[PDB]
Amino acid sequence: RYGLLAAILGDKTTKKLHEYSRVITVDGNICSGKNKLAKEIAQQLGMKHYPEAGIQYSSTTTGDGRPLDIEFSGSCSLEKFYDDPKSNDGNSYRLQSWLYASRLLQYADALEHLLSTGQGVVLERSIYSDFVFLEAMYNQGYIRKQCVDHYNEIKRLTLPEYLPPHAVIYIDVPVPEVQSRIQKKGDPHEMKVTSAYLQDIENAYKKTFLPKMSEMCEVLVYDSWEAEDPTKVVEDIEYLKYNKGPWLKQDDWTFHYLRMLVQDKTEVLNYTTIPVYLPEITIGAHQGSRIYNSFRELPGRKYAPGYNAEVGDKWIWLK
Amino acid sequence: LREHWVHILVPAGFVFGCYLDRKDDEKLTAFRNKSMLFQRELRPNEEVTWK
Amino acid sequence: FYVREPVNAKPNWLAVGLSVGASVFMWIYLIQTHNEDVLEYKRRNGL
Amino acid sequence: QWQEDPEPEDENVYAKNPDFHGYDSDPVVDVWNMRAVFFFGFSIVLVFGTTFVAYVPDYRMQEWARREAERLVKYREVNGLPIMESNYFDPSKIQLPEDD
Amino acid sequence: LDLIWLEKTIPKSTSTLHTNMTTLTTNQKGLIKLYFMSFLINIILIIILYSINL
Amino acid sequence: MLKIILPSLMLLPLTWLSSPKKTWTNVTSYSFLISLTSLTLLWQTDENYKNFSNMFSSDPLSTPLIILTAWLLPLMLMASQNHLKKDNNVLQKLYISMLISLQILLIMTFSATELIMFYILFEATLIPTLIIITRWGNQTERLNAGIYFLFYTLIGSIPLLIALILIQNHVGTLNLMILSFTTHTLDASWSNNLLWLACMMAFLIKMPLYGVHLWLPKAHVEAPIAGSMILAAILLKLGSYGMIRISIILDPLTKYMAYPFILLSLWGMIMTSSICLRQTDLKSLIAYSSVSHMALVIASIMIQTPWSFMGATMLMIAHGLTSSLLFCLANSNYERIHSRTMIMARGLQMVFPLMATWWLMASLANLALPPSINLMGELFITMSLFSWSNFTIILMGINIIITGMYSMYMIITTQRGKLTNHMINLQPSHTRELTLMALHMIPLILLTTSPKLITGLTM
Amino acid sequence: MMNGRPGHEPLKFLPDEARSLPPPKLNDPRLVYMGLLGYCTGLMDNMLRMRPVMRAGLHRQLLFVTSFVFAGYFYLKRQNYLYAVKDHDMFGYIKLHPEDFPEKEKKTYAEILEPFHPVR
Amino acid sequence: GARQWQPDIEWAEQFSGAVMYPSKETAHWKPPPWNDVDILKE
Amino acid sequence: MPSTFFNLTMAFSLSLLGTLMFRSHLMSTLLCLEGMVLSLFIMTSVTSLNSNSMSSMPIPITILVFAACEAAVGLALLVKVSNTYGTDYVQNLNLLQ
Amino acid sequence: MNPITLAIIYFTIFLGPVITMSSTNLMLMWVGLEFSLLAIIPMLINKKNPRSTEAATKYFVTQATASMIILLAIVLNYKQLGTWMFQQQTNGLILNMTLMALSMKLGLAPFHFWLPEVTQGIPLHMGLILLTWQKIAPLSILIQIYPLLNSTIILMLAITSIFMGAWGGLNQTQMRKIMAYSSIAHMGWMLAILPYNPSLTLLNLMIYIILTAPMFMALMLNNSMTINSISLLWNKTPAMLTMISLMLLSLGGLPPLTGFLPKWIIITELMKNNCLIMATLMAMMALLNLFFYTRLIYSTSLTMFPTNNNSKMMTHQTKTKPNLMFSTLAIMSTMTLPLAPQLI
Ligand SMILES: CCCCCCCCCCCCCCCCCC(=O)OC[C@H](COP(=O)(O)OCCN)OC(=O)CCCCCCCCCCCCCCCCC
Ligand SMILES: Nc1ncnc2c1ncn2[C@@H]1O[C@H](COP(=O)(O)OP(=O)(O)O)[C@@H](O)[C@H]1O
Repeated sequence: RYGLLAAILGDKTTKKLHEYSRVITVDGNICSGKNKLAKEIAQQLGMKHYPEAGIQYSSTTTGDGRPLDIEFSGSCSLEKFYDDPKSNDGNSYRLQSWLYASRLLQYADALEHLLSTGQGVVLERSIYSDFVFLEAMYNQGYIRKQCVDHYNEIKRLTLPEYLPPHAVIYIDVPVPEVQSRIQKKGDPHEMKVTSAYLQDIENAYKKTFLPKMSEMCEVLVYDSWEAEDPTKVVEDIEYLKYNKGPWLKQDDWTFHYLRMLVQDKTEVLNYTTIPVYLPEITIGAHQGSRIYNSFRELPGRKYAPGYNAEVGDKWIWLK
Repeated sequence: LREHWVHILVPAGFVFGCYLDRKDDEKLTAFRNKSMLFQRELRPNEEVTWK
Repeated sequence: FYVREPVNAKPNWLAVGLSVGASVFMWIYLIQTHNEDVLEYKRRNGL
Repeated sequence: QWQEDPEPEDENVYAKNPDFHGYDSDPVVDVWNMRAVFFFGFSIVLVFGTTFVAYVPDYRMQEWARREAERLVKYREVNGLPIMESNYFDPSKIQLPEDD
Repeated sequence: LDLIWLEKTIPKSTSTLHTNMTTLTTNQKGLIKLYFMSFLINIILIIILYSINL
Repeated sequence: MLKIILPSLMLLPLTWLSSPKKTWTNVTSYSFLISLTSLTLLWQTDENYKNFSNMFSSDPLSTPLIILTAWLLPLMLMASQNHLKKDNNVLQKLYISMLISLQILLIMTFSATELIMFYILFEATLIPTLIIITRWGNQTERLNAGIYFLFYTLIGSIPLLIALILIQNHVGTLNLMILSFTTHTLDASWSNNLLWLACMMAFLIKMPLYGVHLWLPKAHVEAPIAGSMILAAILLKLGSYGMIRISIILDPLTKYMAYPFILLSLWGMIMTSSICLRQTDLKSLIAYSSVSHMALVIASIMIQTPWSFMGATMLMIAHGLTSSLLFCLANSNYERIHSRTMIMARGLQMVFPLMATWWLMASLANLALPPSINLMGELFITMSLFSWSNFTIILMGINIIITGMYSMYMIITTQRGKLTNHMINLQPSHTRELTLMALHMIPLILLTTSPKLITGLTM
Repeated sequence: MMNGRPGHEPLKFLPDEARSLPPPKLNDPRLVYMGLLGYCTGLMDNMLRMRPVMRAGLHRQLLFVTSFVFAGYFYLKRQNYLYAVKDHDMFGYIKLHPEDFPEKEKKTYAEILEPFHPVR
Repeated sequence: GARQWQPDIEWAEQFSGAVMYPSKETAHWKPPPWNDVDILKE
Repeated sequence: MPSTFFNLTMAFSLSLLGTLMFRSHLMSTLLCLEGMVLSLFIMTSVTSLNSNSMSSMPIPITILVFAACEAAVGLALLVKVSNTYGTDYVQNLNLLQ
Repeated sequence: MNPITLAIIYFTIFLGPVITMSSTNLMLMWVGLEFSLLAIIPMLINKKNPRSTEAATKYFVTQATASMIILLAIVLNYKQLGTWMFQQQTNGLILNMTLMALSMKLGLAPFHFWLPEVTQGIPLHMGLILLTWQKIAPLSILIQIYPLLNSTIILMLAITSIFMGAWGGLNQTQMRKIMAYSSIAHMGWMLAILPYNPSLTLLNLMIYIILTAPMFMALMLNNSMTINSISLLWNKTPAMLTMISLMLLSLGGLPPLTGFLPKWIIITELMKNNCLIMATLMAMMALLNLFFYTRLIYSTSLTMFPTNNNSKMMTHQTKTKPNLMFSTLAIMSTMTLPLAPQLI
């Protein structure tokens, strides 16, 4: 694995970086046709387009990559999020906390690809933009105040270490038009979502996310019309100058340490498991032991990658 | 010795055990026959009293 | 298989040969030392 | 509230496996875990053990001493010696502190 | 005599004696001046321990 | 004695290497035979103790126990196959191994020539026991119970460590054989009066004395059945075995330095016996029964008359077997009832006919019915205690009357009276439960036929 | 302690004088223990790294059982010497300074009169 | 049918706080930030 | 010399009492700390000079060379502190409590 | 760190103790101590968090004044004996200074306040070096001068440390500080036998190093500075739960494990020398140390604390492995007791 040995002997990120190599996130409301833009921009500069973080994004990330059972993936339902807001069990907060962990894994995987291959990164919504969902959830009855504090504490502990998005794109369509966009896409859980809740999501971006990041990175606001025109947006990205931002000080000997972090997923989310016992987050020892003693028995997961024979690994007796 | 290699674990311990306990004797063999109460003189064609 | 392949799937064949080969050098030096030792002990003392 | 499992009930292992012997749920392991426990438990420990323990000979010499007494009592009485003299370590051997 | 008197005397008391002793020894401001002075006191006492047992 | 031990160690490899489904039978079947090899030590056709080798010895006092220590591992593993059958297949193999190490360690401790070998192995037995009690303990309070079991033994243990290193410097070897055939006569100073207390106190603590016995009621309450069997049958008796071999030295002081303990124990015997009379938790009552019947033992290992000692050896082996039997049947009621309360579960004989016969015989062993080694034991300690002072019969006479009352009350309010209306229906008795009992009592019947084997060093 | 002894080898592991002592039998229980101590290290490693406990790193298992043991013979070889020096040193002094360690006569019990405390 | 009591949240709570056996004043003490970095600034 | 050697030694103890009794600014301490190194340097040089022990004069200077860097490290910590608090008072160094 | 700087520093942090040990001219022993002081300070502030600057500024002042006191002892000796090194004749006060000073750098007894605080603000890694490769240097200086130091003071610093360490540890819940406190305690035993049998100090140290180095690489495997954090070990990595249990009970003196030997032979040597007063009190409060060790045992192993849902996410990802050293130093430490005679 990458180490100071490799750094000492060549393997420097600096010499692998090029103009097209940046961390570009595109953030929008629940429905901004964001997906297309990203894949489009991705297609433009060959940028590895990372999909929006999912409940089982981590399982697709690890081992076989087949989707995990819900309880193995933290028992989070976006579906139940919508049909049962302010639920007794709090699936909505557990959904949000797992989502933050998933993008933490996605952002870290993205940074690892960026510093190793040197190909730039498009990851849709980012950890920085995740807060808008929680702000809106606390604005209504979805989450209580402490729940907010617990997310903020995890965010303050883990997000600063990772370097900021080079530029952020904002595909904005008004509160009413996204709900009609919602109305025609087929899922019924997305439908019937609060107009005021959608109001709080985009308002939270405009009030906090874009100004905040307006110095940390090159924010590119785009209206819907500019959108659906990947060519134009792509053009503008190729147009902005990547100057302002903390990325300027990343010398090779500084990148090495950041790389070795993202290279270690177990650390990336080390502070995501901090022992703060808010009730929704708590596994519980008896349920948690069963869930672990069950997730660990899945084929290829009992032992470390390369050593479990079930999936067809061989040479274990000499590894 | 197949699928029966876990049945011959304990038994084997016994044998090894007996192998040591009869080896401890070999070490503690001074006063072999030099004890007072039991100091008989060697009977013909007998190497040592107690082995 | 795995989306992210293991780094250990096919053996590090160097790690075998310096692990196996090292141990066989240990013994051949160790067993040598003993018999050699026994002799030195015998000759240095009466026998 | 935090997440935890709902109380697990204890199964009536006697509902299935109506021949349950108390060792394991699946029937063959149970049968073979009593056919080997009554056997190694009772049949060759309480029986072979008691046989061997019963035949330990003259344990702690108490079978030897009821004869040695008999020949000592035979010898002491016929030769007129006291059956249990009153000092054991002979007085002659002792070198009592002379002054005191 | 069981429960309270034989549990308050031997098992519990020893529990309390220590608990209280840790509370005083570990309640420290964290300020360096205080701590350091204590180094001063120590030097003084050790200077004496040698002096009087010269 | 490495067949009683090496084959034992190999049990550990078998519990681990063996199949998850077959792990239980390989271990239980093999240690039954391990007990059969243990029986060979009983072949003493002469007085000379059997010094197997430098570190390992077995004399009349240790031999009756080594066999019991080997015997209970089979039983312990048979009484814990139910609870611990809900585990993950690696928690079991840990519990089975923990039980295996206890007798490996206990077999060696009872079969050890060097007194500090006793100490290292003596205080090691706490590690396996604390894990059995704390890790698998059902109640919220086992963390507490574990603390009590570790500190009371540990605070007693470090004084013994200092004392034994002290005698090694004073005499020059801690070898029980030599220490016996050498002149170590304490000189009744104020200091020696402390040495004596240092050596005896650690042993007096795990042998619950009236003053320090609170650890045992708390420990057996939340301990799993296998841990409670080990604590009552072998663990507490470690303290008695120690007092017999350590008082060979410190010969003069115990003549006058024992009064404090003797009186603590005999009055303690009465009060511990009495509180059994109104205690709602059955496991609680058996534990205090264990304190009182062990308070008799510390009052015979201190009077130090030949009869006391073998009264002690008789009672320790006998009460060990009886107590487990009581703790084992208490568990069978606890698992179907799901509560330790004595008042619930009334009338069981009506629904569990045989377990009640086992309950009756266990209680008759608990009280002193006469054709039992249990009575011979008490009859002898009683005699010597009377010799120490004729008045002792009064206190050892209030205990006999109380012991009869609580022993029968356990039978009268648990196994007689009208049946409880409808507790969770009580499933019939497994054959394992009944054997685990039969395995305890059939040896109690056989030993009572020839008491000579468990009579101690004195006789 | 034993340092400062005449002839001390200032940084050597086992001076050749230790040749005179018998070599440790390779199967000495201790070296065999070190072996088991080692196998366990190996097995433990596999466990902490989440590999099949016994069926993995069969090369490593060997490195371990064979590294620990190798170490043993050469360590025990020394510790054995150190202890042997201790006697050379100890016994010698007992003689060179004989008066301080005088042979004592122990009166046969017949003569000695240890007091008898009766148990009664 | 048995659940050896595994510790609940409350049993866990005590072990939090910058001092186990809190004193009247030392009670005010607050656990140090998990990141090992503090908020103070001005 | 015997008389003087006393003054220097008490100078070191007066400097000792100083560094072991802080008051506000740290730079005072570090400054005091240096007062000792001067007293040690003076005493080492003095005895070496009246023992005519020239083989040892290297030491009086090695003492200063190591002491200078020691102080360099000390001041960089000091600058680091009045960059994080900007007031350099031993008073605010209490987060570790 | 520019890898070059990393090398220079690390070399100094390593040349620092080594010069101390190798040289006999005390002066050269002092600069060995001085380097160690200079090399450790850069690493201590690597995160450069506000807590860190506090740590280093304390460590440095405590280390610096002690270094100056050690130099004063050498300077004074130079005038009481022309030699640059302590001798039989050395004035008693000259040696006592060296004991106090060196007991400050090692942080024993009434000077035990800096260590717990610097152990709290430095990373787990630099915590190990600050606890174990920085104790070798000063101890070397003491072990060399043992014939001449005072039996009374050492014992007082020894006993005090044992008590302070134990009592301090009972209340602490931060792991870094629990270890800092343990080190104070073990350091105490070590300095108790120095006047009598230095060779045992070197055993009570190695065993402490072979015990603490695995224990800390355990704390950082999951980088848990909280007991609550180490308690969820069962979910993050289950195997280390078994050995973490034995190593911590080994750190305290419980008899089957390797940890008993240092306490046992130190007690045997002190009783051989007749300190059956001192040895007894030390062993007794030594038992207090195990109480806080077992309280941690409870939280981490014997009882399973509740975990957060995101812990399932960290399980998914492959856990970066613990170096081999953990194993080799966990076993050689948890169970070597059967081989004690050759160790001593
Ligand atoms: C002198 C005797 C000293 C005491 C010996 C007996 C106690 C040994 C120490 C036990 C300390 C820990 C107690 C609590 C352990 C909890 C273990 C647990 O919770 O289970 C999970 C753990 C790791 O799990 P994993 O192997 O990855 O797979 C299963 C995943 N659920 O599962 C495991 O960890 C499995 C491996 C556990 C270690 C096996 C040890 C077996 C027992 C060793 C006995 C040694 C006896 C030596 C006798 C010497 C006599 C001279
Ligand atoms: N933190 C969050 N909390 C709740 N829902 C979220 C969060 N992050 C993303 N989502 C979900 O993502 C959905 C939007 O994704 P969508 O735009 O459909 O993906 P695509 O980019 O493929 O079109 C929303 O319905 C929203 O519920």
